[PDB]
Amino acid sequence: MNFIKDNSRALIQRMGMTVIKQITDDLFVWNVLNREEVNIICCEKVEQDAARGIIHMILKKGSESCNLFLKSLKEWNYPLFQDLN
Amino acid sequence: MNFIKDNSRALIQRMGMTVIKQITDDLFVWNVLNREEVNIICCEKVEQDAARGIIHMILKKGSESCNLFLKSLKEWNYPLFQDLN
Amino acid sequence: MNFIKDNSRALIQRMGMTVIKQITDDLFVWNVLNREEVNIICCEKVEQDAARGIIHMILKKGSESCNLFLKSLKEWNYPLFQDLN
Amino acid sequence: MNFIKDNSRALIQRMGMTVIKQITDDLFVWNVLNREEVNIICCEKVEQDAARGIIHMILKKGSESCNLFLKSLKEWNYPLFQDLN
Amino acid sequence: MNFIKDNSRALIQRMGMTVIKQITDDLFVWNVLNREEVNIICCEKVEQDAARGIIHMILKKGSESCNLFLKSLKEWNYPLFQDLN
Amino acid sequence: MNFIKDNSRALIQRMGMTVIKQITDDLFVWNVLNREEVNIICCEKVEQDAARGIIHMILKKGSESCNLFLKSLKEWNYPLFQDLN
Amino acid sequence: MNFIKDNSRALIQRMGMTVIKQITDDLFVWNVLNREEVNIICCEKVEQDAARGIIHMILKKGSESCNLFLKSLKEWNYPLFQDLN
Amino acid sequence: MNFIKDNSRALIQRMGMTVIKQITDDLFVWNVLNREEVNIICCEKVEQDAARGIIHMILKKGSESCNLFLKSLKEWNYPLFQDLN
Amino acid sequence: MNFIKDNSRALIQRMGMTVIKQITDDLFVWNVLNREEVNIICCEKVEQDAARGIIHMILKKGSESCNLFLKSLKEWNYPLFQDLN
Amino acid sequence: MNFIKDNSRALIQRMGMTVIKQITDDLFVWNVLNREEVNIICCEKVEQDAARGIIHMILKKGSESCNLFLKSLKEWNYPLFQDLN
Amino acid sequence: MNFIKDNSRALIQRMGMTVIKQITDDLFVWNVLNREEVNIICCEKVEQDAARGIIHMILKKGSESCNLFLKSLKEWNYPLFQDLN
Amino acid sequence: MNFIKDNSRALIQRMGMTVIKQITDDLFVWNVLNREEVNIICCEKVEQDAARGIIHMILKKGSESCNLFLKSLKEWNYPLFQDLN
Repeated sequence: MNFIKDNSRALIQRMGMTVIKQITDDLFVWNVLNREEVNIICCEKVEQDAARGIIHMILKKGSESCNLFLKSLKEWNYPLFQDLN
Repeated sequence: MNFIKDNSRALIQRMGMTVIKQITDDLFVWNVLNREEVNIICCEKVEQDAARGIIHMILKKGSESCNLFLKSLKEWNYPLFQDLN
Repeated sequence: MNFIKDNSRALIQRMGMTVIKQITDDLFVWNVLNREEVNIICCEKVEQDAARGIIHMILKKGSESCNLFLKSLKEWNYPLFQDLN
Repeated sequence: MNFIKDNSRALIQRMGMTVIKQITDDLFVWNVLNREEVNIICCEKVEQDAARGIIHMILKKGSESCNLFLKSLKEWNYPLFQDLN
Repeated sequence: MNFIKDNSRALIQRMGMTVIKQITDDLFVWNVLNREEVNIICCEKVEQDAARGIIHMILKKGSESCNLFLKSLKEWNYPLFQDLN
Repeated sequence: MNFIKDNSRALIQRMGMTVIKQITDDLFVWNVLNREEVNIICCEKVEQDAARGIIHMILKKGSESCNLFLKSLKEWNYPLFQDLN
Repeated sequence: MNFIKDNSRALIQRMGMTVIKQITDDLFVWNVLNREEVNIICCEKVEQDAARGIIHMILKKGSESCNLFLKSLKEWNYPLFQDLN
Repeated sequence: MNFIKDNSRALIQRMGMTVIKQITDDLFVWNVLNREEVNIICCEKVEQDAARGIIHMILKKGSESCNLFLKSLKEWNYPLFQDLN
Repeated sequence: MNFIKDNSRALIQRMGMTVIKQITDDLFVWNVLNREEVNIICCEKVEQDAARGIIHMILKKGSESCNLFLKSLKEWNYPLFQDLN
Repeated sequence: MNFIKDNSRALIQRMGMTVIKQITDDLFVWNVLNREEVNIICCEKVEQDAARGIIHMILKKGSESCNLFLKSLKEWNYPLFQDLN
Repeated sequence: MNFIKDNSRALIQRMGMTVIKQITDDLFVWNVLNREEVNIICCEKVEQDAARGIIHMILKKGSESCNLFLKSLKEWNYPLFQDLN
Repeated sequence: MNFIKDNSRALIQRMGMTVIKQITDDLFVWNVLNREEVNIICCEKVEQDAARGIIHMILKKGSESCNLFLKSLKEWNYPLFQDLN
């Protein structure tokens, strides 16, 4: 998805860890990620690094995994998604 | 197997180390690889190089070792395998 | 011991760090490991990597070091050992 | 660009990793670098080595890629760029 | 092809190994090179020597193999190809 | 032995250096080779050349030295030996 | 065979050593050459000299040995053989 | 010493780097090795290669240097030495 | 200094990282080390490796740099220095 | 310069890679070395070999290039230069 | 040209291979040398021998080919050319 | 000197390259060898060949050059020299 690439400069800045901890779960429910990638992402200290791991690990998993991330991104932390349009 | 050769341009890009660490184990269980090749593959830094070592070391071990790699590739990181068809 | 090899696919998944921190000590008491290997294993972040280091470092120390690991594995975290049979 | 060459003695000293992690992203957005060079640069330990890789990999990519690096260097870590003139 | 010959003074200087590792793959997919030439080229240390081996091994394989190299050179490391015109 | 000659086209292709490093040792234990031939074989870069040196240096040492090579070849890297029959 | 004679001006130029190392093997399997001629050809430095020795040593061994050389030349380094027609 | 030669098949497999890092020091104290050989051995990645360098560099330094290696081998990693008898 | 060499077997074991972090600073104040060596030593995980880097980097800087290290070693972590005599 | 020749026995021993990485840069700024010699020197593993390459490549570039090396050697790692007088 | 003859005692000593690898290329661009002479010169081990081949093969190719060699010698490795006047 | 001749059977076996790299330097300091012989000896792969070149090149340079070689042989790698008496 181009929408993630073009705004990934701002996505690694104003996202927040507290919403990452939820997006990773909603992704784990839909059988996109296994447990090891959650244990690797969720253990980092600075949330910007987790943003790097998630953004870089979703652009690798085709384009169908982008839509799920976008819905799970507009459910939690909606003001950012509405602000970015 | 032709399926690996024809898609090996994309397999060395969107694979990921975290799933390689499991594929190498599932291969080690079935007596395909010995320990030294695991110690050689698992010590590299960039995951693309590990993808090169695995892809280049499976095309050498006949064609029966391809099917096991394909099963262990469709168990972990299924969205890539489903996307590639 | 074959019992570790045949189930090492599941041992690197459902083990847990909190029991590794005890198994390493019970091994350190019986003069199997020295301190440097404990400092190397206990400093890793993801517990699966510690499981890899322990499982790969016990299959190297003969077969007598397997029984001690099995006893220290059935004392703490007994439901896993009972479930695996 | 001569400005980078003449001050590259000081650019590999007072730069810092935390700003490199942003410069690499702002470069990745503008289709200058691909992902593999980011995975190679961002994995090094000492920030001076990352400064060597970036400075040596930009002087090779013509002169138009120097101006973008200079803008992305004057946005983040402005006091260094203002101090160097 | 004359375009490679006339600019091969600059192609062995500002190319980089990280893009060679991809060009060799995209060439290996199209049945141009076999595995042994990849094992000979990819094992050299200084990237300039790999540039010598590739540039000297493509001018020998007719002119039809030049176009594929040029496309695979404008996909990865595009700023160099655009700068060289 | 005819079995080595008739399949030596495929033995110099799908063998691998990592198993050569063990076969040379298992040969060195049984007083077949001295150290200088190990220092000559183990220093080459491309594994195919080491395959040439070993295959060409065993057909010279009678036929009794073939059986040891075959056993040491079916212990490590068994899938190749089983595939070749 | 006239096809080798008429194009031997270009065969001693764009052939390459890396394919000679395979053609000599595929010839040695079919009991065409003995080992001493392989030890004579494979020890030369410039690949053009090996091309001279091989091309001059095949035109002497009748015409039936030309067809095998042509097949082994169209298996490895096919783009040259297809380009030369 | 024959004891090292006859069991060097197993010594290059189940030794481990973590004990090599200590054996090299205990050897460096007794003026057996100088610093350059320590810098050559300690920089390798796979521990099996370090085992090769140490085992091959001790069989060259007479037989008196074997006893020190055996004592320093039975102090650290004692279960291996006791298992090997 | 001979005192460091003769006890370097025990200095790389019972030293500790928490005192290394202070010795490196007290050395940096007296213009013995520059910043890059501090960034190289302080980034290692196991404290024994830092002990190796410091002990091996002081025996290279003459003998006058030994006395400062000994004073800075008897200020912090005094019981070890008093125990070693 | 005689001062380098007469002390080159000790300069290839107690120098260190960490200061070589800076001397090569300060030399690269003053248009003494080009990039290829830096890529050749900086890629070696053991620092003693880099000391050999630098010391042997400076005694070839006249005597005016010795003074610059001496200044850049007395700026970083001053205690060695002061100890050697 | 007399300038090469009178100083060829010093040109075969302080030149270096790393600059020869570039001078041969800059000569190959201007249609002075063909590929076979580059394959003959570039394959020698000691750089002094390459200096002998180049210096002896340029004094044979008239005097117009000397000026190009002098320019390509003053572009790379300038301190030698400036020192020799 | 007879001592070198009578033990040169064992000197070409248990010497090692790592000490040759120092003996050649200590010889170069005392104006015994020039640089070209160092470039000839130090470029060989198998250390036994370097032992052949050094041992055969010292028996030619009178007998006074033997004592220097013997001292430089008893400084580095002392256990061999003490074992050989």
